[PDB]
Amino acid sequence: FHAIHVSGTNGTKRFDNPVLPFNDGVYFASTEKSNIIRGWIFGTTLDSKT
Amino acid sequence: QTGKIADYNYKLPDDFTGCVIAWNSNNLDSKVGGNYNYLYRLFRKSNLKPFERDISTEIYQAGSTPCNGVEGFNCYFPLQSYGFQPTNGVGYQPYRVVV
Amino acid sequence: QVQLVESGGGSVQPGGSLRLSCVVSGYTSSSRYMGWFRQVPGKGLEWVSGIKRDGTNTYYADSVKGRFTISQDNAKNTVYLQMNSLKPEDTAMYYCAAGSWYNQWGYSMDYWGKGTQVTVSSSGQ
Amino acid sequence: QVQLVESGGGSVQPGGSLRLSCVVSGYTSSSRYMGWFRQVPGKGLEWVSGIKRDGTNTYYADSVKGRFTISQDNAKNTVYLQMNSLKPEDTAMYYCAAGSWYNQWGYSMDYWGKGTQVTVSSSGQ
Amino acid sequence: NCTFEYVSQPFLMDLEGKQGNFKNLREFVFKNIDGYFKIYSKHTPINLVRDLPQGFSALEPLVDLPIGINITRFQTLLALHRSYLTPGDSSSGWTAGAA
Repeated sequence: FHAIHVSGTNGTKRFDNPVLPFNDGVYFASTEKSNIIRGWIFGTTLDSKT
Repeated sequence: QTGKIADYNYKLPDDFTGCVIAWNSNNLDSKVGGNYNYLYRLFRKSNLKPFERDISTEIYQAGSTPCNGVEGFNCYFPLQSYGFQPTNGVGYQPYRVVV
Repeated sequence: QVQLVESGGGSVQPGGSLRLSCVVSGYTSSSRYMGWFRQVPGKGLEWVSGIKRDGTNTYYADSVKGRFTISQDNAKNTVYLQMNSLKPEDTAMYYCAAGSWYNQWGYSMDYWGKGTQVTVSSSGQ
Repeated sequence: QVQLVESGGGSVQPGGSLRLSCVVSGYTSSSRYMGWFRQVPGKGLEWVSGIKRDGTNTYYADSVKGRFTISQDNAKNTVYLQMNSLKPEDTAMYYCAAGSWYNQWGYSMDYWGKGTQVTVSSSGQ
Repeated sequence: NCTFEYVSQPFLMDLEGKQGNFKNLREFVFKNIDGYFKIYSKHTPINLVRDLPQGFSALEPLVDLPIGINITRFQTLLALHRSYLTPGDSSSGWTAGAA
């Protein structure tokens, strides 16, 4: 998944904050010269009922 | 173990390592007019996993009547309140448990 | 020991509205369930609606979805049944019963009341 | 699956005697532990006594020494509490509980009985 | 209505150098077992585009939180520039970096 704004003026606005399955566990890697990645949220039905 | 508490409220893993302590609290948890302030889960679609908490209050469909919403038949509020009358038999009195 | 007293019956043109209320007196509460029933002359009782005190396990008969609307007033120990758009079929002799719907065990309509009547007609009662 | 049956309580003058019997039914046993607990109104449960299926490292509270005696009969699956020198505070609700007292692990009080009352008074119950 | 709050010294900010394409590869392993939320992680300084090199890294445990929830779905949080004062295309919206 990318978080790359910069483009060639044809199509900008490329990022990714999708809601993904957890299954049995997760491996999460991050590459960044900045602090864009800040954390995570976990749940089942992320509204107010759980 | 198996039962309402061991299935829908609080479950210990088969490989548990620790101590269960329990003592009667009829003198601090039951009132003449009835202490209805303690609740337990009575219906649930599946058993809990060990050390898994559930504080949901969604309506449980007990029968075959699709009942999205408060209205509906055989659709119950999942929680139920203990009727800790001080006149209850010790078997039904409150019991404080620390694990 | 316990008494149920109804009120609010009468007649109304088809497509009208009405309000049947009734009060209980003599039940120690806990898990009151108060339920409205109808009797069509020549047939047994048919569940109209029901409700528990603050348990809100409300019931509405299938054919009457929307026509009725049940409500409570626990301080006054009363239950209200609003009705809107009375079709001609709704004419019947109405009652409300008191019981206890424990979730783990089941419902029993211990006591029944006197009753009121609902007449859907073009010329009144 | 199990039942505990209590009997033998009542009222007696101070300095009298009694005997409370609790019958057990429904255990595979192995490590039965039958005990009596005392409920003083306005308080909680207190230990009175306890005994195993032949283990006999009995328990008696600090203020209860001497007066009370514990006996068992595995053939009848019963346990008895002999009551002597009833000093007034011994007026309370006695309950027999059953569980397992393991040396290595500890104890649990799995089941409780119906219970019976004892009145140390000058005029009876 | 919530049950567990926790704070600690941070671990996210360990950046190296200034002007590499992608410099610091931070790996985390999340594992929810028996009401226990285990978080492992380790950081490696590596400079490359289109990362995940072919090396070997042993991930060390950071924390094990006793949460006791179900967890079947998750999402990542990104700090996003708000484009209503920035020099670039600042009318109402937002801008992001390159991570």
